[PDB]
Amino acid sequence: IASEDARYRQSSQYELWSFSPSQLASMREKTNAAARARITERLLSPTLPEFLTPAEELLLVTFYTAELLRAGDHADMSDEIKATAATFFKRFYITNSIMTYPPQEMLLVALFFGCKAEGAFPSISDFAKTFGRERPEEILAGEFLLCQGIRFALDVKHPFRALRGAIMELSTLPDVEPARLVAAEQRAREILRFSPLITDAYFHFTPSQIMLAALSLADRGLAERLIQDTFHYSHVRDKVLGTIEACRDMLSKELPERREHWNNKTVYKAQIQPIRKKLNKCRDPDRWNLVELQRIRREQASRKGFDSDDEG
Amino acid sequence: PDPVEQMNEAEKRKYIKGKKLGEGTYANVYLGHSRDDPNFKVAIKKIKVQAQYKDGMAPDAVRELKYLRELRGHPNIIGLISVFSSKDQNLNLVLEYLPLGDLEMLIRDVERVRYGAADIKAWMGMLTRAVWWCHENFILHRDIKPNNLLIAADGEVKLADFGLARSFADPGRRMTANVITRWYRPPELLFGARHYGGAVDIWSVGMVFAELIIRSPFLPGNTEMEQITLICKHIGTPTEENWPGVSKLPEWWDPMEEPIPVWGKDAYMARFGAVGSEGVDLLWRTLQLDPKKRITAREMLEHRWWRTDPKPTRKEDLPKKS
Amino acid sequence: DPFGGMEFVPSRYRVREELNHPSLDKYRIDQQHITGGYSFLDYISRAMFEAFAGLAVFIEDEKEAG
Ligand SMILES: Nc1ncnc2c1ncn2[C@@H]1O[C@H](COP(=O)(O)OP(=O)(O)OP(O)(O)=S)[C@@H](O)[C@H]1O
Ligand SMILES: [Cl-]
Ligand SMILES: [Mg+2]
Repeated sequence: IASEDARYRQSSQYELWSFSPSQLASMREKTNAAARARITERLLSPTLPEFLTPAEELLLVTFYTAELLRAGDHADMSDEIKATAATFFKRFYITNSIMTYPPQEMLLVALFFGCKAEGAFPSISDFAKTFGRERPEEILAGEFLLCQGIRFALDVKHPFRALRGAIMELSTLPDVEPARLVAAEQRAREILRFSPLITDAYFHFTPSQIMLAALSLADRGLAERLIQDTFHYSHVRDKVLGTIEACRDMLSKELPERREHWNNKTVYKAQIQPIRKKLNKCRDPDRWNLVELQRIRREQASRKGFDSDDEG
Repeated sequence: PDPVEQMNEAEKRKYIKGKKLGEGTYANVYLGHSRDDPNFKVAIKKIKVQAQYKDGMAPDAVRELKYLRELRGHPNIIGLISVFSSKDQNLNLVLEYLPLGDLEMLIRDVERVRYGAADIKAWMGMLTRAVWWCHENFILHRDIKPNNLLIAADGEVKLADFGLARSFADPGRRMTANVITRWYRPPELLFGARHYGGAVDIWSVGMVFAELIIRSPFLPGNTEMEQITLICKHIGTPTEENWPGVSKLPEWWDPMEEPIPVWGKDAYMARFGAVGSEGVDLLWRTLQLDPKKRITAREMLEHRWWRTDPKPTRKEDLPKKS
Repeated sequence: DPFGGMEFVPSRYRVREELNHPSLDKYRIDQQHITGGYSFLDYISRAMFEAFAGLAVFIEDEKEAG
């Protein structure tokens, strides 16, 4: 019944991109099934290829999310922008299938649109330059598409500033020691920069909950102390602690060290490459080329039936 | 055949499009009405691509799409009812229907539109509540002016143009100094300030306030130097005494004439006394050179002017355009 | 009610004067931040709100109940 809880429940993140694990699983499975059905119907127009499993889709989504984060670190981008880009990526590929649009391109598309969503509107040419992309249009061709995928929700909430605020709140306690707080803040911030972005943390937990989970991972004592202080001054306390513990475990399953796991060449060759070959043989033939999709949609919007280049 | 595409088409079918109300360089507005309730009217703003911009989606489009959703729910902010993509790969915003124009056309129509102190008080209350709701959610508007204050059917004023908005920047995060129309830009932005706060908006509000009283732009400079000179002339010359560090702003400039002492409350009474002493006080508090001493939106809503007679006009009784 | 019944009053936290962070010290004395009107109070309030906003929002149960 807290006012801040209501104001958070009024956000687009909660009403549009916050579900239960079962709902998210069913959505991903249905999206994969719809992609398979559409590509199968299109192909017959005959030996069909082997389509990706929902698990394989999720594995590729996680790998390319980690690669997007590495790219953002290479571009010296702000934490908020990197988190927004990763969230846009995950949302687009929860509403769209990996077999429909190429993630290798949607990664850069999400980084660009996240820059825009965080108030930074760079020149597309400078962006492509910094990412060694020769044709900048290859990025623009996905922009509006990505906008549709995330269902036009551009306001994404992150727990970094919440972490700093919680550290400030703990600083007022006279028993806590400054060095311990500094170490805890550093570790919790290092966690927030990777763990909640590679897992489904944003989908099942609140920025405050994710921040408290990262802190509990950095120093459980301080997080438990903060919760005890807030609730000393009931059932809600136990439920909050349980949610924080669930988020803590979901995060611990993918700690920042696992970065080296998602950039490992052996892990790539063993777990990633087969999936990419299967995708290269089962991908959507019409929707994969974003530049051509954009061209044909422009020509359909302008030229209705006055065509002079169609030969049959 | 895409699921998201058919979902967008289902959302687009929810509203029937009608007459074209306006043709703008930024977007085209059509009248519309809900399919389930044809009595429920709505405005469909279809954002037309700007051929001049080669960097993809325009910043004003993204900014509106983000912040209109963030702020929706307040009576004095234009309501973003829905968003959907059209078949021609364009953006469409289904918004509140505000047929009574804006506040600029009411102010300018001096021959036919008559309003008094209570009306200015009600309008300023609406504007101040809108800006307070903006800042309460950590959003700067940075383009507050009369023509961006639309009027609903019942007379409630809504802040509309969010193409220049921005979230509150963190410490050390630089912001643009090129925001807010020249006539309504605060002195710190003219000086190129890169780390400012909500005060920048309050200044614009003040400049709206003043414009409501004299029914003409207060400081209508044609160049940035003209704006600085007008602020020095009619408000006061900024100096290290009243504004520590002003001479160190990235683009600080002074016409190098005899400095003008900052005018006090009484100095305004001669021109703006139409709103009464208490009212003028508020005006003065919104027009402080140092943004640190500039009144805040919360402080503004708590000012004594609102409860001072005469009471503000009921929105149902506000002046309408002819 | 001057805020039109929309006044935000936090429930589980309060923004007091003693709140501060050492990383802010280097900016609070930066000429541009003070002379340009940057609000550290607003930043502190935003940080606290985001740290406590939605603390009791149980996504799984609330979404499965709908
Ligand atoms: N609820 C509404 N919101 C916005 N515009 C409306 C609304 N209802 C009617 N209109 C009409 O929309 C027109 C203005 O559309 P806008 O999209 O705001 O373009 P504009 O801002 O006038 O053009 P620019 O880009 O500033 S030169 C006016 O002619 C109004 O009659
Ligand atoms: Cl008059
Ligand atoms: Mg306009």
